[PDB]
Amino acid sequence: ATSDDIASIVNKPVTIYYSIGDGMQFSQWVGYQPMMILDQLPAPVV
Amino acid sequence: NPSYQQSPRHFVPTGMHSLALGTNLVEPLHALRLDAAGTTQHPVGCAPDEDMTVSSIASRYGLIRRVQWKKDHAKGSLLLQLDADPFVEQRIEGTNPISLYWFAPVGVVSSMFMQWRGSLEYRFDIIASQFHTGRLIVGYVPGLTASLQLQMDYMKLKSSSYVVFDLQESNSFTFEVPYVSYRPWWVRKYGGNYLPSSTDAPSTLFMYVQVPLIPMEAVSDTIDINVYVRGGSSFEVCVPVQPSLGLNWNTDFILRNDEEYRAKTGYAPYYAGVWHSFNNSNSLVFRWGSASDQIAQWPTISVPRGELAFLRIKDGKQAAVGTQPWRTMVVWPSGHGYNIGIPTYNAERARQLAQHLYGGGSLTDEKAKQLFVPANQQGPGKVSNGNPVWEVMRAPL
Amino acid sequence: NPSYQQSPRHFVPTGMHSLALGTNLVEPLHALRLDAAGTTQHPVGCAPDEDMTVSSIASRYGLIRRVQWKKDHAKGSLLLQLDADPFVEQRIEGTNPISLYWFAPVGVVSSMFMQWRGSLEYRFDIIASQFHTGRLIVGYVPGLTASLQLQMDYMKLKSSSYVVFDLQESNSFTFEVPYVSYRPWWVRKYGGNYLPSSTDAPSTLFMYVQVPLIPMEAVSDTIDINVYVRGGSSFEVCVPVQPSLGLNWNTDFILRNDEEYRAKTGYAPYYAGVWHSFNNSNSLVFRWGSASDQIAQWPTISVPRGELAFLRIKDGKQAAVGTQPWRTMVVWPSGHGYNIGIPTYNAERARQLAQHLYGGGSLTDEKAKQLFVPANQQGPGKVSNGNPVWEVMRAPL
Amino acid sequence: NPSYQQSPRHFVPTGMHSLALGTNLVEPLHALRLDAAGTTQHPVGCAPDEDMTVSSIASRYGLIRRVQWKKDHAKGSLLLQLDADPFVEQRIEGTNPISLYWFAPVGVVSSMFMQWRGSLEYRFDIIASQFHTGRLIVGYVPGLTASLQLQMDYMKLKSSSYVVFDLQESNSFTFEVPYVSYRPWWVRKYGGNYLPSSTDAPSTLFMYVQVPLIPMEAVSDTIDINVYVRGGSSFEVCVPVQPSLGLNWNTDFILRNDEEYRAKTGYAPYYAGVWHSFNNSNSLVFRWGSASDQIAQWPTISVPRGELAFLRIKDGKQAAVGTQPWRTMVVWPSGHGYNIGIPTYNAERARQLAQHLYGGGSLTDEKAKQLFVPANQQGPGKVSNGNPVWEVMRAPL
Amino acid sequence: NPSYQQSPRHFVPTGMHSLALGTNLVEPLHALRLDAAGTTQHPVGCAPDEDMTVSSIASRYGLIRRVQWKKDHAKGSLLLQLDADPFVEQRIEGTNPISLYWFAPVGVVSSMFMQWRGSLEYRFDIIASQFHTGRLIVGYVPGLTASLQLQMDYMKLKSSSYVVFDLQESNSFTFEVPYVSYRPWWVRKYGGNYLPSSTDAPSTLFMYVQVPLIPMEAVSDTIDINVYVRGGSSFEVCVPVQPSLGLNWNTDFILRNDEEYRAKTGYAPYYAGVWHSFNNSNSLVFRWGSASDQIAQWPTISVPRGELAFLRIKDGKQAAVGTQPWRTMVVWPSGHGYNIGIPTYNAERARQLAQHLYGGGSLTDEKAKQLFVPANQQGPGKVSNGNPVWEVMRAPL
Amino acid sequence: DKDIDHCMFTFPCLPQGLALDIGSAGSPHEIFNRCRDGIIPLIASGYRFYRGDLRYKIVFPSNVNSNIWVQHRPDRRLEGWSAAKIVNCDAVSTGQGVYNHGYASHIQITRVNNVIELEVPFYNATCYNYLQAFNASSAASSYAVSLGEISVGFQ
Repeated sequence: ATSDDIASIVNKPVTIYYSIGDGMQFSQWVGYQPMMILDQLPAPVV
Repeated sequence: NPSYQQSPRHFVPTGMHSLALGTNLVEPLHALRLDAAGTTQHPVGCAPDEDMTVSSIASRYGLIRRVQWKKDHAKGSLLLQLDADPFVEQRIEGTNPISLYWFAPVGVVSSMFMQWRGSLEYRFDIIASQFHTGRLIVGYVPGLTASLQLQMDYMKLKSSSYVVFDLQESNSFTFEVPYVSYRPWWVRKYGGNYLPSSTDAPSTLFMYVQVPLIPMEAVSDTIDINVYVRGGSSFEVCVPVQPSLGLNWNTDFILRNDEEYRAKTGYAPYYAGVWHSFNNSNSLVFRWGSASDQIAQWPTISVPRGELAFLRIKDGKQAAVGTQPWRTMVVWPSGHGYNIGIPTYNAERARQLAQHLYGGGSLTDEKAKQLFVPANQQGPGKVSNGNPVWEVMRAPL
Repeated sequence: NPSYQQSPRHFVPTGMHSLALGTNLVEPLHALRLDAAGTTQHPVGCAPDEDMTVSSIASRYGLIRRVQWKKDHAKGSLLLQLDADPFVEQRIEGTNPISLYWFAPVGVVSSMFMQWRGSLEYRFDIIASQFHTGRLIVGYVPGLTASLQLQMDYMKLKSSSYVVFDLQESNSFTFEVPYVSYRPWWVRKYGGNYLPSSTDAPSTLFMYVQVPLIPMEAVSDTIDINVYVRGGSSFEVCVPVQPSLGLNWNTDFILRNDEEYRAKTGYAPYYAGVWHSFNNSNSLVFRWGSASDQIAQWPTISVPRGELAFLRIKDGKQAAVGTQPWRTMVVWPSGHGYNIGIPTYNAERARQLAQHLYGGGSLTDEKAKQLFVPANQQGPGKVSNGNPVWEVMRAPL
Repeated sequence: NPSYQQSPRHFVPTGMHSLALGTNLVEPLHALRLDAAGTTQHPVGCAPDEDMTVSSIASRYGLIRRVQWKKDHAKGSLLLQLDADPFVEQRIEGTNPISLYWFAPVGVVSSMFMQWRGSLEYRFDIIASQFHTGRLIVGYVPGLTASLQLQMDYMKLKSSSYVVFDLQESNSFTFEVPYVSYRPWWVRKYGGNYLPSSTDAPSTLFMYVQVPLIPMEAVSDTIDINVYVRGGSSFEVCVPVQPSLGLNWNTDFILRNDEEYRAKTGYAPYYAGVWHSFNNSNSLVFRWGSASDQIAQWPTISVPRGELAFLRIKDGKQAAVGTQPWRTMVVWPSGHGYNIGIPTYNAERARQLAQHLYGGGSLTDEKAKQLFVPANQQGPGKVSNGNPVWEVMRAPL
Repeated sequence: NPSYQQSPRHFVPTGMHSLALGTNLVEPLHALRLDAAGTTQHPVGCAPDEDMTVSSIASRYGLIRRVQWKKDHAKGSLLLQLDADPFVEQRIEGTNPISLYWFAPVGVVSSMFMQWRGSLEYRFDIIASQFHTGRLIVGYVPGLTASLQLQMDYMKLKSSSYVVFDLQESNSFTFEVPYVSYRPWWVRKYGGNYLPSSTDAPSTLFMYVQVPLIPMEAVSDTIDINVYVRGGSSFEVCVPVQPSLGLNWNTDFILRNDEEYRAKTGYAPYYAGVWHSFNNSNSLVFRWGSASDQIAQWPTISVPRGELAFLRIKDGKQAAVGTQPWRTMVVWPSGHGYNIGIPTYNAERARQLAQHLYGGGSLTDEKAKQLFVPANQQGPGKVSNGNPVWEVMRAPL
Repeated sequence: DKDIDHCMFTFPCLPQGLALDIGSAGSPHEIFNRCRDGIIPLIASGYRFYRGDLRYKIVFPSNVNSNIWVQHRPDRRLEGWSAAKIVNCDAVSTGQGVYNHGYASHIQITRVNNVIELEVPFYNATCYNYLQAFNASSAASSYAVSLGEISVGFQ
C-alpha cells in the first residue's frame, strides 16, 4: 500500500500463529525452570 | 478445443486449514524452501537424541520435597501429607507478588492436560548413615476431603493402604502411589486463570514416623529426607488444554484496575491534532490518527452531580506533545456518540472548562473556546507514548 | 503432518450451473430430501402410464374443422383451404380482445419449436348416411404465396398432387399431407410476441367438391364433415424456443400506453413522507422507502411552454394517505438529477404551485412552501397502493 | 455421516480461461445447446469441402501484376522489380484517402504473421500469339537495400541468380523465387498501424527484356504479360500477430485531431440538467447522467492570458436540448477538480460569462449567475447526440 | 440429469502460487503460447553450450591479484595476505563514490548465498624467465582475528600449514586453500546493505618471499606475479539470499537525506488546482489528483517557535505551473489531519503568509486569503515534475 | 482520458532485467536504490546469449475492481538499452497505444483476483538473443534481444 492508502491499515490487529512443522526435533533434556501458577494470578479488582 | 460442457463441481470455500488437528493429515503450505519436495534432514551426528513423549518425560524424578527428620520426633509425628496428584508444589521464596514454584516434570507435563490417571511414584532418599535406624509409615488415604484432611494420624492412616519402612542398611526406597477414584481419569487440579473448574486431588499421601529415629551419639540426630515425584509406569493423561502454568522467563503481570484513566483501546498512540468538526480545527484535539475523524475516543468519566473533572496525565513524558506536552485534558462527548479528549494548557484551563461543561455550558461557548488550545499549538504533533494513564482531577462545581 | 508443498489447482469460478443443458449431465443440488441418495419412487400402482414424447403427443388427432357440405354445392365449389402447417387454427368466439383458439395437439407441441418437418395427416370424417353419395378432391399445392393463394380452383389444384375420394359406403378416410420444401426443416409460423420472424406455411391444402352430393329425398341435403389434424409418422421438430402460445388460464394483458402517468419503476409503493433535503422535512414528499433518500422518483412530464401541469390520481383509494389521501401532486426536479413528487392538498394548490414552478418560481420560494404540505400532515404515512396511475392535470399558464 | 476431517485442497482462483491457447486443450463452457454432449454435425451433403490450412491458401495464385510489353523495348529495358516478399502490392485507384490494394492470397495470409520463410512462385503468363518471339531475364538479387535497389540493370542482375526465358511456342512459365536470408525466418514487412518494426523484404526480383520482342507485322507490337504470385511449396509462416491489413468492407477512419473540442470520454451523451452543488440546481449544467454528481466533465481549454473563450457547438442538431438546444457553452472548473460545462442561451451570454471568469470573476458572482440558465429551462432535458464537437469561440478579453 | 446430492469439497482459497519454490513442481500458468502443449525448442545448431551450474562457474579462475616481486625483497618480506574466503576483492580506481570492484567468478556466485564451504584454489603465475630463481612460502593460518592478522611473519606462518615453492624452471603452480572451521558451512562475508550479519573470513592466506629473488644481470629484477582465485573441487554453497553485489550497469545511488523537503510519497506529481474545502476553490492548492480531495499532502516542517517558514522549490522547471510556475509554497495543516501545500506568487507572499499562520493567524483570515492565489491562476494546471525538492525558506517571526 | 482500448502501459520483456530504476531523487525506489539489481540479472551477467521463456505473475492493486487485459507484442523491436524499461503510453497515434487483435492476450478479473500469472513464449527468428546490456547496432540486432513487448490496459 501507498502512504495515501496506508492510513486504513493503522491500528489494525495482526495475529500470528505457529507450530513445529513435523520435521522439528528437540534434543537434549533439561529440567524445567520454576513455574508460575496461572489461576493464582490476581483478579482485576473492582 | 472440445468444449467441456459437463457440470462443474460444487464445493464450499473456507478460509483456513484446521488448527487443532495435528496427526494423520497432510497440511498444505507455502514453503519458503526452494525445493518443491525438500525437507529438513538430520545429520547422523545431529541425530535427535530424545524421543519427546509424554511418558518419556513423566518417567523422570524431580526433587519435590526436603523433610527434616530429627531424632526427637514422636512415633506418631507426621512428616508430610502432600496430595496424591501430579500437581505437587514446591514454593520458592519469590518476593514477587507472583511467587514461583518448583514442579516435578510430571506435574508440569500434567498441567497441559485436563485429565490424567494412573499411579505415581515417590522415591524416598533418607540421606542417613547406616548407623541411624528408624521406621516410618508412608500411607495413602483415598478420598479425603480437606475437612477430613485433618483428624489424621498414622493410625487412622493404617486403616487404609500403607507401607511401613525400616531405615537401617539400605537408606532409600520408592513408594508407589495407587490411582483410586470413582473417575476413570481425573480432572486437572488448577486450570487457566479461572478458579472454578479446579477440582482437588482424589486422595492424599501421608508419612508418619512409625518408629522414632535412634542415632548413635557419634552421628547427628537430624536426618535429611528427600522426596522425588515421578510418573508411574501406569501414568497417563489425555485431553490437551491451556497449561495452568507460566514460565519464569517473564514473571510480569498487569492488574486491570479501573481507577486509572486512559484512552479507549485502539485509540493510542494519540497526538494533539486538529479536526474540522471540532472548532473547525481551530483548536487542538487528540487524534489517534491523521486521516479525518481519527479522533482519539475516551471513556466516560463518572462525575457525580454538582461536580466536574478533568484529566491530567500522571506522566508528562508520555504526553502527546504539541508546542507543549499535553499533561492536562478535558474529555467531553463529541456529540457524535463518543467522548473526545481535549488538550489543555494546564490543570486550570481544564478546570475552568469543566466548570463550564459540567456547568452545562457548551463547547461552542466562548468560555470553552478560549480555553480551547489553538491549532497553531500543534507544533510537531507528537503522539502520546502508548496509552498513558491519566489521573482524574475531580473537583466540586 | 507432512506439508503439502505441491502446487495448488488453478480453476475459474462461476456462479451458476448451466440452465439450458438437460441431458447426459449430473446436476448437483442441495436436496431438501433427508436421505443422501434418496429419489422419488413410483409405486407399481402409481406407475407412469404416459411416456411423454414429442411423437407420443403428435400422434393424436384433434378436431380442427367442421365443414358443412350441402347438396347444392357446385362441383367446383371449395370447402376449405387451410395451410399445410401444424399451426392450423380454430378461432373461438372469445369476446375477449385476445380471442382464444383451438389447436390440434400437434400444433401446440409444434409451437414450442423454431423448426419442424415431415408429413401431416388429416383424417376426414364425413358424417353421412351410406345413402348419401359424393366425391371430392383434397389436393395439395406446394409453394403457394398468398397472392397465389387465390386464383385456385380444383382444376389448377389437379396440376399438383391430389386425392379424389368417393363417399358411398365407407364414410371416412385419411389424407396424408406431404412435406415439400426447399428447406430441410421449416421455421415456425408465429413466434413470441414478435411479428417479424414469423414465416408462413410452405404450402396449402385444398378441398373441392369434385362431385356434388346426391342425397336421397329421405335423407338430409347437408352433411357435416370433420377434419382431424395429426402429426404424421414422419413428423418431427427440433429447436426449442419460446412457445408462441399462452394458456387460457389467465387471458389477461396490459397495454403499455404511455398516456397515463405514474411513479418510476422500483419506486412504488410510495408514501407521503419527509425528507431533510426537501424543506428540511418540514413538508411532505413521496418516499418509496423509509431510509433517507428513498424519495419516490417521477417521470418528467412534457409540458409545452407557457403552460403548467400537476398530477391528480385517478383513484383516491390507491393514493398514499397521510392525514389525508394524496390525490393531487406536483412533480418537480429534485435538483439532484431526478423528479420528486410533491403531495398537495388539492388540485388547486397543485395548480398554483405549477403556476409558480412553471412560472419559473423556485421550490425554495414562499409561494411554493406555503403550498407545500407540512410534515405533521404525514399522519399514518400510508403507502400508495402499488403504483397507481396519475392523471396529468395540464393547464395553460 | 462420517465427518470428513482430512485437509481441504488449496488452489488459486482465476477469473478466466486462457484466450491465446487453442489446441490440445479442453475448453469448458456454458453451452446453450440443450444436450449435454451434443455437437454440431455436418450432413454428408453439407460436408466441409475445404480443409482450411495455411498452405492450402498459400498454394493459390492471385493475379498481382500486368506488365505491358511493347516491341520497341530495349534489350536492357526493365519490366518490373517487385520485392521478393509475400507482401507484394497492387494499388487500386481508390479515390479514398485510404487507397485499397489487391493482394495475392499468400500476401494476405502472410499478413497475420510476424515471420515467414521459404520460396515463392511467380507464374508468368505472356499473353501472346505464337508468332511473337522474345526473350527475357527474370533475375533475383539477394540482399538489396533500396539505395542499391537502383544501379540495377539486367547485367548486374546476371551476377546473381537469374533465369532467361524464350517466348516462342509455349507462352507461359513459372519462376520460383529462392528464400535467401541471414535469418531463418523473416519479419513481416508492415505490421499493425505502427511504422517502426516494419522491416523490408530480404531481396528483390527483377525482369528485363533480354531480347526485344520481334512480332510479325500481322500481329500487335504490344504484349500483355501477367504475373501471378503464389506461396511456394517450401513456403511457411509462424508467429501470429495483428494483421497489417483491413477489409474493404468499411474503409472508414477517424483522425484524432485535437483541434475540435468535446466532452471527456465516458461523459457523453450529456444533457442540460441541474446540480445542487451548482447554484443549488437553480441553473442548468450538463450532466452525463441523472444520479447526483454525474456532471459531464470537460477538457481544459488552453486560453492564452488576456483572453477568454466559450464553447459553441458546430451542430445544433447534436446539442442537448432543454427548453432550447444548447449550442453555446462555457466550460469552467467545478472547484471539485474538474471542468463542468455550463449551457448558455447564446454565444453572447457565454462571451460575457467568459469576460467574467477569465476576468477572474467567480461563478458565484451575480454577473455569472444572471448568465446562468435557470433550472426551469431544462424542459425535456434531452441528451446531447453522442459527444458532439464543440467549436472553441476564443475572444480577447 | 441425476441430481448430485453428495457433499461438496471443502478447500481453502489462496491468491497466488508459491514463489520461492522452483523444483519438482508443475507450475500452472496462462501461457500466451498458442499451442496448449507447446514448448520452446532448441535447434541442434542452437543447442545450449553451457550447463549452468554452481560448480560449473566456480571452476573458473579469475585474475584477482597482481603482486610485484622485486629482487630486493627481504626473505621475510610479505607479498600479500588476502583472506581465505571466496569474497576476495579487487578494487578498481572508480572515482565514483561507489567504487567498483573486480571479483573472481567464484566470489560473485558465492555472493548469492548465505553459506559456503570447501576448499579454494589459487593458481600462481610467476611471470618470469627461467633464469630468475627464488623461493616463497604461501602459508595458511586458520582462525585469525584481525588483531592477530598482524604480528604475522612467514615464520609464525610456518607454525600452521604452509607450502614452500621454488621458482626456477616451471614458473607457475597452484596452491589449494584448506577449509578449516568450527562451522560446517560458513556465513557470507557481506550481505545486502546491512552491515550487521556480515561475518569475516574463517582464516587467512599469506605469502612471504622465503628466498629473495636472484635474477641474472641480463634480466629484470622485478617480477610480475599473478594470482588466480577459483572454486576448489570441494567447494560448495547452499542457502540462497540477497546477493551482496550490484552490476556496474547502473552505478547510481540516492541518499535519503532528510534535509531537502518535498511532497509525501504517492502525492506526486502534483499540480496547482482548486479544492472546495479550501477557500471554496477560490484559491489554488496543490492536488496530486483531479478527483475531489486528492490534495497533495505535505510533511510537517519543524519550525522552532518564534519563527516561520515557507517552501520555495529548488527548481522552477519542476514546479507545477498554473498561470505561472509555482516555485514558492506554504505548507499548512488541512484541518483534516494533514498538511496541504499552498502555492504562492513569490517567496514574499509566502513569507507574509508564514508571518500570519506562524503568527497564529488562520487560513480563513483575510490576510491569508489575499495571499492565497485565486483559482483563475490555475491556467493549464500543469503538474509538478515528479516530486521536486523544496527548499525550506525559514525566517524568524 | 484513456479510452478502453488504450494500454495503460508497456514494457520490453527480457531476462536481463530492465535498466535499473533507482527512481527520482525525490522518489527513490529504495529496493533498487538499496537492494541493487537482483539475482537473475546478476547471473545473466555471465552469459552472452539466452534462449527460452519467461514467467511473470503481475500483481495489480487490490482496491480497484476493474477487469484487466494484457497484450503480448513480439512484433516490437527493442531499440537501445535505453528504454529497456516500463513506459506509460499516452495519446493514441499508432496502434502501439491500444489493444490489438492478433497478438496473444489474456484478461484477469480483478474482482475475482488481482494477480495474473503469465507465460511468455520465445519467438525470434534468431538462434538466440543477446544477454548483456544492449547498445544496438544492426537494425536487425534490435529484434534480437527482448522476447517482445508486453503491454497492459485497464478496461
